[PDB]
Amino acid sequence: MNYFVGNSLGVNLTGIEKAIINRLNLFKEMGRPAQCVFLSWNRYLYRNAQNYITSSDYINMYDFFQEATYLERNEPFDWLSYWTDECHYTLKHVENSHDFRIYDQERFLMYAHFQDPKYRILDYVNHFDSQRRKVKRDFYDVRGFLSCSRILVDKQQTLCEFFYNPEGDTKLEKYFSYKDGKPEVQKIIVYYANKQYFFNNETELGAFFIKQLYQHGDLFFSDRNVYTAPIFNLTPESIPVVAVLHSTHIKNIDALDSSPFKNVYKAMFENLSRYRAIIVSTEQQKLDVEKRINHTIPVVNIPVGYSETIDTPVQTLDQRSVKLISVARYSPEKQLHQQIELIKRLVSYVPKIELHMYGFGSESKKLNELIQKYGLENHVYLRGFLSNLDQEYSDAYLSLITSNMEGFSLALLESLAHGVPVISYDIKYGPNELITSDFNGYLITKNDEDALFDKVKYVIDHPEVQQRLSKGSLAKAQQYSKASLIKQWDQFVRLI
Amino acid sequence: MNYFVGNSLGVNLTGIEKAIINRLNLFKEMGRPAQCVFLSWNRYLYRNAQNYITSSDYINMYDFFQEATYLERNEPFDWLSYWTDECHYTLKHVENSHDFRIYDQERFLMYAHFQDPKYRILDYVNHFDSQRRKVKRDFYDVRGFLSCSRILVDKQQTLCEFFYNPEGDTKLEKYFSYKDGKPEVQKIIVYYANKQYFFNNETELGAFFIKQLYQHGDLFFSDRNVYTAPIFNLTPESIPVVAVLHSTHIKNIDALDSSPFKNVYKAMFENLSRYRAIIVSTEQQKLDVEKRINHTIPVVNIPVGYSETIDTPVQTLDQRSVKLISVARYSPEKQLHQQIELIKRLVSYVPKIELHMYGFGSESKKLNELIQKYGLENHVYLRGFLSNLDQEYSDAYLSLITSNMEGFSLALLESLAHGVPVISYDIKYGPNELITSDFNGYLITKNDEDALFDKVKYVIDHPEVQQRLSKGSLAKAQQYSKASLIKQWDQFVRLI
Repeated sequence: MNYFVGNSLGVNLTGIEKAIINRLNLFKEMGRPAQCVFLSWNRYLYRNAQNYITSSDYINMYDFFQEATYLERNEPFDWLSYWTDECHYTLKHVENSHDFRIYDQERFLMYAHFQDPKYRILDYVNHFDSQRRKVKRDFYDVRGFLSCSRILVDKQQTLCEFFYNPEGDTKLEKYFSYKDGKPEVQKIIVYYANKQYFFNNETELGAFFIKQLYQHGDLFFSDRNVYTAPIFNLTPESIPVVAVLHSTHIKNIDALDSSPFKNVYKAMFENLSRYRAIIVSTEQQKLDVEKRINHTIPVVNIPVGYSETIDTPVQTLDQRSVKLISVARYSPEKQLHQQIELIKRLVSYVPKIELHMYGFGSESKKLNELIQKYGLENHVYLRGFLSNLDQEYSDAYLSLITSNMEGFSLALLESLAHGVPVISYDIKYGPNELITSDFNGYLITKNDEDALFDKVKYVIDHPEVQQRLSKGSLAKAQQYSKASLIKQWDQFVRLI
Repeated sequence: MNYFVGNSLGVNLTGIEKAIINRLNLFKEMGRPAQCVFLSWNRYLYRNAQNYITSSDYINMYDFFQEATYLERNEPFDWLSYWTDECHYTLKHVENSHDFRIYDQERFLMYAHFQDPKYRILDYVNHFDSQRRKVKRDFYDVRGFLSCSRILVDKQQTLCEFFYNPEGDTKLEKYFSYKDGKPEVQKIIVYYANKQYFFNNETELGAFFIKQLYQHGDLFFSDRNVYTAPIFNLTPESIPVVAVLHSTHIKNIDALDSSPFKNVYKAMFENLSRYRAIIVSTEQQKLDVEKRINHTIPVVNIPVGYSETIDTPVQTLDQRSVKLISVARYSPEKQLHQQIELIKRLVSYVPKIELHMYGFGSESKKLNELIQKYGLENHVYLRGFLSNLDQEYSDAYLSLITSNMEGFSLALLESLAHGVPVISYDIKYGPNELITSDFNGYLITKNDEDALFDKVKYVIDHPEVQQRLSKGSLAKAQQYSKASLIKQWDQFVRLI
């Protein structure tokens, strides 16, 4: 059995999360058993994984110990008719919210919070004593069951939390002591195998959990090396684990030799004999990493992404309008302001020009402030993250990348696959390998926005070039075919 | 069903505890159903009640909610062979103790404490985090099961405790906030009837518990009015409760009218309409209480004690030795130093004179310091509390009372029943009613130790008087026959 250990799945899948799900889906078609492992306690992981993987394709560490691994949404429960009718409570609704303040004849007992406005998903219930101190907090799983009660000291500080199975029995206790005004774990108690287990740390918990999963002939893959690497260090070398680096390995990629390893990858680099091999997306990173590693351990380039069959419309270009697209999380590294600037000084040459920015991150408000400021309300659109952008690549003229560090770009390959050529700063890793300037898009010089504006403008000018590049895009997309990577993965696993 | 609500049973039965058990044993022979109710959380109440009542004669409030009402000692468990063999722990024994320090390969996890030296009764286990902070304490019932985990904050302060049933499910949560450097309850959560219940206070818990017990035609009796009276105040008047006063009702018994009610009985006196009637031991206290109450509610004198069949030896007096006896808890009110003094200045007239002081309280060390100081090692004996003093009344010449306030004296009647006359300061209540000077012992003037010494000396001088008084002792013992009180109790219950 092959295990792809990450942290968890977001509401919006991240680059690492999409890469993991891709490995799983290839291993599915290949015929080899595989499973995603998730370490992070997250009571919405059921909802988050529904449109991508089955509850049997994943084990969550906390679910495992909560005997809630492969549990489904149970039947919905009317919490409000329970409280009113059954409990003879009264429910003062909080205004502009899915919240409530529960009372028993003028005794304030609890503050209820729901996710949804239909009041079907109970999020948390907060408990109060005689003097309206918030003593205890009850968190609920999206599948219904009470997952975790947390106990508060002083200023709503976390003293300890208790994780329950869906039947209500305690399976896990965590004891917090406040270091640097933030709750640090100091004791963990795990009820498992009709026995009591003690760990000082969530890492020690991580290690225990792996040793349970592990049978002889099973293989691990560490994908959030921040958390996964420290967990594997406390695991016997007898247990094979393969490092997977999801990005650039060093702080400044221009200083190949005189640069520290990223805080995230420092642990695995320190214990390089622990890992059977290490996997990057790009040939360059295999070469660069192996030199820095000095060939202590084998390195392989298997790309996080692949091209699949296209059974939606490709390159149906309305000759009157020009759709440019960014498909990138709204984070600072992606430098999406430069694209709003580019569209600023480009409307006068191409009016009825549109830029559709697919993603949701932290820079949402900062980005929105510019599209407003420059009057680009009717030309630039902050389209929320969405999977199945196949209908959204159909009328796309170009893809833009203006990030500075990317590693393999999943959104870059996805563009080429839909025959949409991409104009990207010439950075490491990914764009270099995936783009041949004047083959399937252009490599621009880093942060050289005038070069950027010139080529984007040139490409909007001669559609004969867009069509030529759009062809070669599909061509390049094929070298990363689902077959190319099923084999490439199968060969890698067999050698190990 | 008749319920006799107290707090709990000690290792050593108190006057209130013995009085309650007596009521129960009379109601047994009478044929009316009865049960002791105990409010106090005490995990040794099983052991404490074994030689006096059956687990079906008593309901403990916490046992009730812990689904541990009428549970027996389960089979003994080798905690040390569990920890060594099963858990692969190592057990560093603490010297001069039934304690242990549990370790997992040099990780200090828990401090184990047993009651017994056979290491069969596990008392408590204390839990430690990475930095040897005492985070959590596990208390065990004497019947085996984990009763209560307690969670500690700051300086081993109680933040909250969780009460479990023997199967391990949580039945009760208590949340503490520190007022005046001592843990005060502020929230209680009770899992009962497949529902959640909230109380601010242990009194509110007390009231709830009663309303569950109570069926139509059931009768209550409040015997620790400190705790029981406040509990009954929050109970519907529909529920009959009868006050039972176990002592003198006022702070100074000499100030019948210009004296405050005792802190212990203040609550019932404030809510006198709540109680259907009020029961004292002595006729005098019925008269005194009814005048102070102004006859708002009926008062009855039913004595806490009775005389039973004597099938052990009575008055087998070794003519060469003189055994005097105190049968009184070693507390200050009993003034037992005066008896050590009396024996001091009495050895020279009666050498080979013995005083046997049956009791255990707080004054043990203070009392022992005098028997030592005055060289009375071979004449005065601090015999630990013991029930079945029937073999111990056999060679008794006299009983001494030198207390100042007593109410009915159980040990006084018990003396008379064994034909042992008693010499007692002339106090309220009890001695006045039970002793007729020159009938069955003598009433001495309060704290008049020279009068005391004179009569005790006179009675040791003429054994013809001891025999005459010893007869009339048995005579008086009969007026308080088990039959006299079965009837007296039956008449009282029927009128109500």
